[PDB]
Amino acid sequence: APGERVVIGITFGNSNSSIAHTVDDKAEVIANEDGDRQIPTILSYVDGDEYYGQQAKNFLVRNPKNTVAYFRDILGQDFKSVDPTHNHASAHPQEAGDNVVFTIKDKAEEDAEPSTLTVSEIATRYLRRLVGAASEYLGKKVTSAVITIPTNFTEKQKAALIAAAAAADLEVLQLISEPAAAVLAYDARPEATISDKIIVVADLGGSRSDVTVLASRSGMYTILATVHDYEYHGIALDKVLIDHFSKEFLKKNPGAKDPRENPRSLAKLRLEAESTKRALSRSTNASFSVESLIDGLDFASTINRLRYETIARTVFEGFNRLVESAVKKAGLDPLDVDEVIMSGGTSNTPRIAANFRYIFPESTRILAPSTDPSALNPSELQARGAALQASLIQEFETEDIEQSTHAAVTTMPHVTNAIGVVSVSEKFVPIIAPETAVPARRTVHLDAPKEGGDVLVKVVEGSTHINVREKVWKIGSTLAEAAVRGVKKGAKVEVTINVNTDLTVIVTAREVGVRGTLS
Amino acid sequence: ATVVSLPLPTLPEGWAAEKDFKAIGKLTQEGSSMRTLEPVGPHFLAHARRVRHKRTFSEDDRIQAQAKAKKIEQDSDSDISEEEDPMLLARDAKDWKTQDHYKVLGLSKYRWRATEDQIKRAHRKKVLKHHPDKKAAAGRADDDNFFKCIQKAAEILLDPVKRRQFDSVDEEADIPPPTKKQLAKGNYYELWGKVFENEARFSKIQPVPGFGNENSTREEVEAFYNFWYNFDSWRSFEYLDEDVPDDNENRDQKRHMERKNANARKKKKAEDNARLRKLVEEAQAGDERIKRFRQE
Ligand SMILES: Nc1ncnc2c1ncn2[C@@H]1O[C@H](COP(=O)(O)OP(=O)(O)OP(=O)(O)O)[C@@H](O)[C@H]1O
Ligand SMILES: [Mg+2]
Repeated sequence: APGERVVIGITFGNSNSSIAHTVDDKAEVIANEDGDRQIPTILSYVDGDEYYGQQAKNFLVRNPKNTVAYFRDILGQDFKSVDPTHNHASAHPQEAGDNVVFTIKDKAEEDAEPSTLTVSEIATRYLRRLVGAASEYLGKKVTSAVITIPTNFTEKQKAALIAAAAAADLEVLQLISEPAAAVLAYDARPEATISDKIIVVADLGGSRSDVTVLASRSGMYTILATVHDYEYHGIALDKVLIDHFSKEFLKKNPGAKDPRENPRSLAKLRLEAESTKRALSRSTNASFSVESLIDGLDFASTINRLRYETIARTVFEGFNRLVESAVKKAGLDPLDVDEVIMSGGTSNTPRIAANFRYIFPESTRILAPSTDPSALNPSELQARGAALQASLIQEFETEDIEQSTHAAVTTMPHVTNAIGVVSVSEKFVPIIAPETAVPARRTVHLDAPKEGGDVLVKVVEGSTHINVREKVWKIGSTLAEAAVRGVKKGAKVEVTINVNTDLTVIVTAREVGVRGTLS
Repeated sequence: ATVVSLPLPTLPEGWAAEKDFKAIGKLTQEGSSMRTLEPVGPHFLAHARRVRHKRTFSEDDRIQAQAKAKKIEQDSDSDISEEEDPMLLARDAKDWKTQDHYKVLGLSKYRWRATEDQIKRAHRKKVLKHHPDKKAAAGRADDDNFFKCIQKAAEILLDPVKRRQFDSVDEEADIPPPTKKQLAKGNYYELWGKVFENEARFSKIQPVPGFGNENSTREEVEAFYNFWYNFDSWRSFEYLDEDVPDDNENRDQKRHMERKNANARKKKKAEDNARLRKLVEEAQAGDERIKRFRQE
């Protein structure tokens, strides 16, 4: 009912999920019964009891055949496109019809045949648990949610997600992209200022990396490019640390059998490497300790920031080549980017943020935890933005939302080139920024001449050009020429340009006037 | 309204117009571009309010065609250059260093010419199709050898330096010496130039000159000759290097083997330079432009 509903924001990734709500028009991320705000997207079964989150990851080693994880991608996907690389730990998907299925023991009695649950069933159960934990935290029953999704989910995947939510008794008001949630999480803050910026969203997760280029003008954003890399990531860093520590164990015990063959040892090493890497992110030094890893023997060591960075250097330039690949795909230059937001768990590490600081000029602002005091948690950005959207959209009806989310509303003539005025001294000044959608009225204040009097406001077209590096403007076709009579010495002239839908351009040059229309 | 501290041009004498305004140009559909917005944020919700007032029911189907103008999603062929790999390349027994590459990833007709995105895309296709997890029931346990081959190829080729060294050591795509006596009548001004571009892989300067034709000017032909004479190869041959224990009794052992590796690589590099110059000289001897130029 429009009068009564309960909305939340959900971020649902391959590695982990998160839930959030809004208190006093401010987004706050919800902790579950375990106290976690970043809840691993892992499900595990012991004696027929359903567990999720930290308990499941801890029980991962104990239960080989009853844990399911990294199933987010599998949703709404055909057998041909299944990606099983990260699913070695998870139970082997069995092609039943068109819907792969996991076979696990979800009953309490020990002599029961294991069930063959679908991926949709598993997502449904996970959404029930998430909603339930949100329900205990809020004291009320959660009824609605906005869930974030990547931009490359197919329509079949969206249908699978909505069907899973419906089976989980959760109606999805809207699906939003993680870059849009990240930008909204900042823009909807009290202290935020709307302004024309080139925004790069770098969402660095566990199994994936996303770099997205957006232009945000007048508080509205237009997608210029997006890239998704599945090769370089925190899991790959986990493997290189497991390798190096394995080395050290092999040297310390001459003859010790190789760790890789034993699954239990593999899982223990990965979980402990994850703990250690997070600790080394926390502070300068970190320690690694495994108990009864093999044959009851024990091991420990210590590692530090610089050594970890050296052993992990190659992935850092892999992230670099990804970011330049994305900028080249967007046809832009690092001098063209205004802000780069670091999102996702991997973004926290200071080194990567400093590396992008070295790649980009100082005029670019890097919003990352270690390089900016006013930054927000990259693991909380998506969930808080989703909660803020689920809050602000409450007023409209369900049909109203279906209509507001149709292509007839979102699509409109964005003006490619820039519109500006020519300044001369004894240069192109942009008023309408490039790639700006139809009626985005803008206003500039210019200086009068040395003595003033009659003054010429000549509005022309403009294009950006890079000179080796420094960005300059290039004057193109001339649009209009107006005159202001008797301007005072030192006065300011106000110039407004409005490029309304119909493509009509209204020009105003009033001193603090001449007005004109271009059909 | 943004304040900018920049001065306006003084109006020239004797200029006027109706209401002091002159319309010269306008914006065009070529001067614009259609992109699609993400339906998020309060300003989008206000825009949606305005559009719902203007049009009510949205013509999604009608405006889908207009939205089609720009697309930011793409799909590619399942197998662009499907390779038979007879008998799984004779079951492709694991043999490190010896095993060829590029053919297993099915990037043939590209080899040295490729981009990271294409390489990753091919990698993902190959792994998905041949992954033991997906098709294990159909006797894929035997195809574990091929699966390890796939991973070895992926690691060898993804990393830039390893791929570059493997390319130099054995491209397996070098054409034989141009314009042999049997291959007579092939144009000396075209076949040789083609060989130069085919063998300009290691050139330290991107604007490499070309052989030219009968009318080619003296300055260009001379610059071409000078550039080739004074080259600067980055190439080297280390994929064939002798193996060493990954855990090595410290720095000393690597240096001890490096000794042999260094003398081998230096002599080999010298021989490669020898061959390169020997070709340059054959071309200089064959080329007739110099003979007419000196007599004049
Ligand atoms: N407490 C933590 N704080 C920060 N990062 C963490 C923490 N615990 C784990 N990580 C790491 O952070 C990364 C998760 O980042 P991110 O939030 O972008 O992923 P996700 O939302 O689960 O999934 P996706 O990559 O599909 O968007 C992983 O590499 C994970 O190992
Ligand atoms: Mg993420």
